[PDB]
Amino acid sequence: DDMQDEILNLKLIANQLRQHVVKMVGEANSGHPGGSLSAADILAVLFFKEMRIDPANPKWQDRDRFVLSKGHASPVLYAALAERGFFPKEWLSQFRKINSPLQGHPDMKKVPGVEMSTGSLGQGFSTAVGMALGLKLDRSPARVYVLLGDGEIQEGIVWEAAMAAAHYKLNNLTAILDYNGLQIDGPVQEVMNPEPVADKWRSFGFKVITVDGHNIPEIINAIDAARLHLEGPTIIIAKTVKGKGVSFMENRVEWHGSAPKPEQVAEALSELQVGREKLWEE
Amino acid sequence: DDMQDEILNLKLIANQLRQHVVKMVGEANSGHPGGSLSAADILAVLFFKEMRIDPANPKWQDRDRFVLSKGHASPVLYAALAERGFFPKEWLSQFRKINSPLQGHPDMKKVPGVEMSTGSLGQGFSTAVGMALGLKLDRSPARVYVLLGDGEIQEGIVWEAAMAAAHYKLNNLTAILDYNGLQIDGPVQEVMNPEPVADKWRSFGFKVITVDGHNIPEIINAIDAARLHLEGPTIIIAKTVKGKGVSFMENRVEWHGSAPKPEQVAEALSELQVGREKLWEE
Amino acid sequence: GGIATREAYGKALVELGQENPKIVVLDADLSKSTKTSDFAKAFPERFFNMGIAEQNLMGVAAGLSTVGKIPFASTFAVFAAGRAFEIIRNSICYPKLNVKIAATHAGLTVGEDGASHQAIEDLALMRVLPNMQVFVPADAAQTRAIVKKAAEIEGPVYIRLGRSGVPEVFSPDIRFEPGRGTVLKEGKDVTIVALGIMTAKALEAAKMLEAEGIAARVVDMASLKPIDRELLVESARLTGAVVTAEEHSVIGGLGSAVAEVLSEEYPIPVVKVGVNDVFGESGTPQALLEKYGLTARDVVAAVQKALTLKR
Amino acid sequence: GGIATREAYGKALVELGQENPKIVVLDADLSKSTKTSDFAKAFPERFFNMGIAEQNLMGVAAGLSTVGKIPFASTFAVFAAGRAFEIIRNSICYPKLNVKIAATHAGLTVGEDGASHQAIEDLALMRVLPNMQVFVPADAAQTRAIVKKAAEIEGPVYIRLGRSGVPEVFSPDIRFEPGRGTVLKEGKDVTIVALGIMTAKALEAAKMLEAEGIAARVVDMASLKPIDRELLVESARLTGAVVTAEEHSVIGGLGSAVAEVLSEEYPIPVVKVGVNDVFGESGTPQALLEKYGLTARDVVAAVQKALTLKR
Ligand SMILES: CC1=C(CCOP(=O)(O)OP(=O)(O)O)SCN1Cc1cnc(C)nc1N
Ligand SMILES: CC1=C(CCOP(=O)(O)OP(=O)(O)O)SCN1Cc1cnc(C)nc1N
Ligand SMILES: [Ca+2]
Ligand SMILES: [Ca+2]
Ligand SMILES: [Ca+2]
Ligand SMILES: [Ca+2]
Ligand SMILES: [Cl-]
Ligand SMILES: [Cl-]
Ligand SMILES: [Cl-]
Ligand SMILES: [Cl-]
Repeated sequence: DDMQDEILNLKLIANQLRQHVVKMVGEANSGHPGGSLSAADILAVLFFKEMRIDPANPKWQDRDRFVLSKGHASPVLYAALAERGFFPKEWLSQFRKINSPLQGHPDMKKVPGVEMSTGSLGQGFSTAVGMALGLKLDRSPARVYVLLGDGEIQEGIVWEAAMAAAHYKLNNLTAILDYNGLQIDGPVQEVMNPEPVADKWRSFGFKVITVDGHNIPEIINAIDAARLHLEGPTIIIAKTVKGKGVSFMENRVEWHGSAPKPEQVAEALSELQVGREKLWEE
Repeated sequence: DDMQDEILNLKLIANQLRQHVVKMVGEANSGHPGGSLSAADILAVLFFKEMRIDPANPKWQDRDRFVLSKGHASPVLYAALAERGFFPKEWLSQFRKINSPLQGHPDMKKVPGVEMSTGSLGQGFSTAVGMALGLKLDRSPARVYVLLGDGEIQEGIVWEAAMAAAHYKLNNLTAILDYNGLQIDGPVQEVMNPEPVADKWRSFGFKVITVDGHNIPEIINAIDAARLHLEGPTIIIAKTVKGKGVSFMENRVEWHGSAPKPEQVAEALSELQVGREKLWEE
Repeated sequence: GGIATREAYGKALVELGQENPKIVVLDADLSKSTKTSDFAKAFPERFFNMGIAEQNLMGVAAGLSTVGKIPFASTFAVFAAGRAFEIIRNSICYPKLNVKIAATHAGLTVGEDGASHQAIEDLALMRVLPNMQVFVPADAAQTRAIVKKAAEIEGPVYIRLGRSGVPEVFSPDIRFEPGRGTVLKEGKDVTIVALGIMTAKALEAAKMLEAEGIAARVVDMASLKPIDRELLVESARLTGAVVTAEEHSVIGGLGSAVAEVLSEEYPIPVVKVGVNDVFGESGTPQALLEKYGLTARDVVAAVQKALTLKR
Repeated sequence: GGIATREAYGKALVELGQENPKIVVLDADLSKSTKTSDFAKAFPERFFNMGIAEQNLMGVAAGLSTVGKIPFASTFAVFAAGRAFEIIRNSICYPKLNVKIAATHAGLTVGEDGASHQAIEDLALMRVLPNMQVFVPADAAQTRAIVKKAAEIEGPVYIRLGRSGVPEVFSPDIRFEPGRGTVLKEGKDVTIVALGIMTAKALEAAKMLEAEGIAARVVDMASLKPIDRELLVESARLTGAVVTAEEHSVIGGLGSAVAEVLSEEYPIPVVKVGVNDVFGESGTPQALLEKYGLTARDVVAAVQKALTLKR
């Protein structure tokens, strides 16, 4: 089975992205493990199966584009781009250091494969709408993929951008929501409840597909359904576990923006390596 | 009986507000007749039946509040406040003139009865949510009424404010949408389509009531239904005619922000006076 | 009397659209008023109304610039510079993207819409942004030159425009160079540095001053960022006293920019004509300029004050 | 080695909540980081998280101020001053409403979050607003005094705060007076005017200068608006040269405010130490201050330049 082997390989790549996230945040003493780990299966599917991209031609005009609108999750994007060959893996060890290209939030002028400088929440999504608008005008076959946080959708610019994407019929824009239920000050339902989230996106003119964001076949199937929907954009609402893959980080508000100490990096890598050895058994 | 006489008196007051709007915009050579005339029946019901206010005590702590979020419709608000006795009717003849209290957009520090300085679209609605939040904390019986434009709801701050009003369960906030279908550059469906508007407000946690915004009994009944709904805020979506009451202004994009010339003031007042004489026949 | 800078802008956009396939134009339900309507009629395929949504206007412009378009984004200055400030900061200026912001209805000459619409802060906001260039045309001829130059140069540009007709200052041959100001009149006694509507008023003030035996140099500084440091120092050395004149707060705009340069290089009096750290109000443009001290006679009074401080 | 100004702010808010039932506090999902969390725990019924929605944060604060509350609204300076700029302008400053904005994580000392989060423009934005007062504490003691004074003032106030621990400068008895600066050291040769983290560095620079026979006056100007014009002119008369030092762009902040005053009242050299019209980058706070020239040694270098320019 090449399809079954394809899925196993994507699970192994997702595990590698998680190991990079834990190590690079530990070494930096700074960064955002929870919302990086929640998105690792989504970025494995995008960067290693679904996106048309070439690290030997990073300015290819018809390339698919990924925008990390929740830019604090830069570790998982940098892990994906390093594993795809956009820049040396050695860069990951200088994350958040002075003079390093790997800034705490992505800088499109310093990192090959970064399509927008993000880090101010809501702004990446608005720029993704502009990219999709221009590519639609240029008859490009390109698709624009954009990852949002579920705290991030409290920003007014997200709803402006959604209204505009529906009005301009941007069926070349696929939004993905990292639906992990947590933000800095607590659960999103306690801080500023955005529910009913699927009803809001449908009322703004998006097709909505709900998936388990840790189920690689469901993510693949949702991206195929988005491609076939021509009336306008689609959002994939991906139910995820913040800190997915590390027992002591899973569903924990406090692992949003805290760096693990060396003993916690060792514990997290041991869990992920036990997970990886079990995949090599398949 | 007294109910049918009450309705006739509100239709006569609405006609008087429309006559003030046409005359004061003509005299100023500046202002916004279309979106003032669309709202005249709503402000007749609020200022002459439903709101608890006292022109002798404009800072009464438990007064109802009206916020004109679509602040360019200042002529209809000033007409209502003058007819309610908040300031001399003579002020209306100096609308938009230097050194005069009646500013082009409402100024809460210059005009008795104005609850917020508005004019930047979306901002009045956000301040209205803050007023309702503070009045709820103090268990005031006050209601906060706020009038929005249907172009205005393209602003992101409107959706932030809506999300917050639902989260804080502000049943003391009654929003009203002047649903006239037009904005500056054309119909709202052509410029930046906000449809489906009622679905958007329901998905943001508001009770929605749809009315004919020129039917005074429907407006009264909708306000009573909002008052009885204690679980959260209500928006009354009031379908209106931009320029209502003046034949050559009705449903015309170009009467958004243009002052009538003296011949057009005379024609508009003749139509409104013929309309008024017909009401005195009932 | 000449056409409004917004009218010259709308015509220059059509000229750019005819000769440059990469130009696209965006508005926020003010196309009728900003005069992007001329481009919207000529090239509807490259015109995008974003509705009343200034944050998304600037984010969508940023994204279009990454797909090889040169976007001009328009609305009134209070909304362009202020409502979208942090989108301009973090999605346009930080990544140095090729977006042109052409904001109309700046200053008090907005008139009867009053204080909420009268931008008196926009130059302070745009001048503090790294990688932003800030250009303030005096008249129709200089507006056309600035709009064409903005389309040629790489990176973020803010063009400040106005509502009402303004007098001719520059000839049809005007050449605009970022970082270069223009001496419009020579004089030994004082230098008046002006931009926007104030340049024509500075020339009228210099005629009034000549009648009482005062010879004023007049400098146009449409290029507010990068400013012409060398011309400011030359003027300070020749005349020993400066008046600045701007339809903007005296805080953070032209007066601030000139005080910063001369206090570092050649300290002299800099007397600032501008809005005195207040909001505006509703009135006719001319009544507002009179009340808020933005007339040729106010520039004359500022020159008399500056001459009392001159060494 | 003192506590961070954000930590002093969080404790002062709890003190205000105990003293005054009208105090309410708002945040935008950064309560853990701004230290509004102390008040949120003590007074949950008077604490309102608005989620990640800074425009609505400031509009809701404006509305609360009209229902007999004294709101303190917090988020990081880039988002408070910039994302919500035009709401602060048109819903708070124009109507002169009683809202206090306490914005944390200003300057380069934010560190590893990098350029998008390092506010280098916020003082330019808040200084240009009519009716806004702008206060920049040096340390924990001055933070507590400024927060308590802001609650007593009627009208808009911006308090600029930081992420990292900063050295003690003021005693716990400090009295804060809007429009008054403080002479922390006397000297005849030059005046160093500083605020925020730079006040302690100005005192370190003055010790280095004393060792090479240069006597620097050191002035703290936490009151940026209204600025102490009289103390600036006194300093110009005594010393003939000023260096300004700020964790902010050299455009539109302290250096600009001092140049504006002295160019109209007593023109002398004003040499500006600050961020040189660039964005920041990710790094440790100390590595960033060194790279971007915000050290005591950079203030010494600026003083040497100012001495070559003075009469
Ligand atoms: C509140 C805040 C965060 C929680 C996000 O929460 P989220 O979207 O739910 O992301 P998650 O997938 O759970 O990690 S991060 C950074 N930040 C500060 C922040 C605040 N405002 C703006 C405009 N940009 C920011 N950068
Ligand atoms: C576009 C625009 C208008 C159309 C309103 O259209 P609307 O809400 O549909 O109002 P209506 O009931 O039909 O008159 S007015 C003023 N203006 C400029 C305008 C733009 N942006 C901001 C923040 N505030 C403004 N003031
Ligand atoms: Ca470590
Ligand atoms: Ca989340
Ligand atoms: Ca008239
Ligand atoms: Ca409308
Ligand atoms: Cl895994
Ligand atoms: Cl009628
Ligand atoms: Cl010329
Ligand atoms: Cl002290």
